Amino acid sequence: MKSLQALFGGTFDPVHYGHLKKVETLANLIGLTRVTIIPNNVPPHRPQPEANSVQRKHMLELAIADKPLFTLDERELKRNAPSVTAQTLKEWRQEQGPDVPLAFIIGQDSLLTFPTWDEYETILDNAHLIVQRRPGYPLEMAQPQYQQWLEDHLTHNPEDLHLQPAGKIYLAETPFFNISATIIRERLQNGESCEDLLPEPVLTYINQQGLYR
Amino acid sequence: MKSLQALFGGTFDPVHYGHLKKVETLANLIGLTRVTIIPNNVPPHRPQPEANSVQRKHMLELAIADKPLFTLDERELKRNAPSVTAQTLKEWRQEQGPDVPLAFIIGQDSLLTFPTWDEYETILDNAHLIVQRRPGYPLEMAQPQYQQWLEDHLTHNPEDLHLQPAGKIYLAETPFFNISATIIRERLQNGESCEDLLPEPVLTYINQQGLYR
Amino acid sequence: MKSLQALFGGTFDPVHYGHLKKVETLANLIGLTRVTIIPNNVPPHRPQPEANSVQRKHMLELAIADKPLFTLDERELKRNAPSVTAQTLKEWRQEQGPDVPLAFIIGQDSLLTETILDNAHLIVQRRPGYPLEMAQPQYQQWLEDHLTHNPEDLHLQPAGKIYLAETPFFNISATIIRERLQNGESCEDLLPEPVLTYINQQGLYR
Repeated sequence: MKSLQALFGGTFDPVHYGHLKKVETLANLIGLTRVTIIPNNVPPHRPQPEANSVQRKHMLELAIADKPLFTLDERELKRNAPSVTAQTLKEWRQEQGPDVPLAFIIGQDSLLTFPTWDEYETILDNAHLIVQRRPGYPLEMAQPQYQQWLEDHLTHNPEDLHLQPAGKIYLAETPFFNISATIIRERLQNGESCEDLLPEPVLTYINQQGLYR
Repeated sequence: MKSLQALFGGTFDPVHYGHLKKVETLANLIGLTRVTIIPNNVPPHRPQPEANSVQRKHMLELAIADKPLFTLDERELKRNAPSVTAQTLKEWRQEQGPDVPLAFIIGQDSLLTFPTWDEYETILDNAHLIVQRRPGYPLEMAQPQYQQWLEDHLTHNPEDLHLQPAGKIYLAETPFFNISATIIRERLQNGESCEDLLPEPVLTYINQQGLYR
Repeated sequence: MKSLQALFGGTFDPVHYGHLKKVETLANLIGLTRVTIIPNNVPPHRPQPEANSVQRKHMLELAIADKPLFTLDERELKRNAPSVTAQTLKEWRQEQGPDVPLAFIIGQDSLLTETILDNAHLIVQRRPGYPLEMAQPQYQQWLEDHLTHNPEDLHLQPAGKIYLAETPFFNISATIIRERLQNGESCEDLLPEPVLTYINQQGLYR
């Protein structure tokens, strides 16, 4: 087949060392050669991002430019409709064919709340999902009937991600970084340092555009 | 809150790749952005170090100059008294404020003998302690009554070190290095190579000052 | 004692990021300062390598040339006989002294298929997601007899232990590569650029 390509969505307001280091650390224990970052647009019934749709692309571009691992996909920024996760993967499966392995990166706490999403049953039909294990927290699913769904498709063999097109779930041990897009905004609104949390190109973009102030 | 600041003490005679690489591997999996190296002065009842207070400070300064992670604290070298751990941590909690998170880095073999250390109860009051896990050994505490003390304050979530001022104990996965300050002093008195165990600035300083010969 | 010196053997046709990335990850977890790459010549009873003895040396030499962790040993390439693993270990023990720790790196399923522990430890590259199961229930007892969880045992003793090391997963093998070259798709994520360039010069795996 072809090489496994992982997808990684998020709001990215702003992208930060958490997003990048956690995934590139994943790529070294899973053999990820490609990682496509899909920045979403937040549905209107949720707080909308501070940095607009353009700036978030600029901040991502600058942050990814010297990392060949990552490659940026702006479907959801140019999409009129609001972003639905299982819908982007239907497109990816549609465009990339049925035999290329696809993987979607989500966090542990988004696996906990996972049968919530629109069309949860269709995600594992069109891609694997890799789960960023939140250390220290238990493995507990919300409703003990799709706790069975989890160990049915759970696997500890990373070959399954490369040798099959979809259907499995891998749990990956990632480092901890005490940084989020909420942590960042607060230290800037108060004016404490941020060069340890943010790529220098992006922190400079933030200060130029006057973001989070 | 403010950045978690973690303190790391020792004699450092000389500092070597054991100290640095073990802690900078810690920093990547715990989110440590700053680590303050506190070299101690050995109480008179123990063999005193070969290299004097100045050379040990120079050797550290040379080793740490290009690593922003580590900052050096010479309280104990300029102190008249003999170095007591729970006394330095009491200074740090006082000077730094009661709301900043503090951690103290120690090895596993030093936590087994921990209620041996003076004021073992004052440490968890003012700081967290991060324990360097000696691989291949069990977690057995000396007197199975404060084995309950270990499991009372143990935590497997590195958040607690960041989001709480003090009180927890985190066990960290470290690499093994077959290098120690005793090993080095012998390999120098015997005259076999050391550029794999020691930063080249520090090994050059030692060869210039003629230490361990 | 002296430094622990690990030996790492293989065909290396071609050498690739898997061989190297996997071991340099090991070295950091075990404290390996030196790793001697011992490419083998295959005994005639299994399929022969594509690149001859020279090209497989050059490719290795280009991979290892700016990695101080690895040094290269061409015993088995210059050897008249075919290579016998415990014969290389016996020579090393002889030249090196009885006091210097030695370890031999092998993959898990190559351990699935044996007298190493006179002269050296064996560090086994754990295929992730597969169990520790030995075939014949007498050297499943040999495994846990000499199993060790303390990397000290590899650095403080000259042999006798077996260390099972967690390694990363890389979707690359020499077999994967040969086809992706004969099929004509990229390999720069699987193969060092000096080595991949060497392969296109010599027209290897095409």
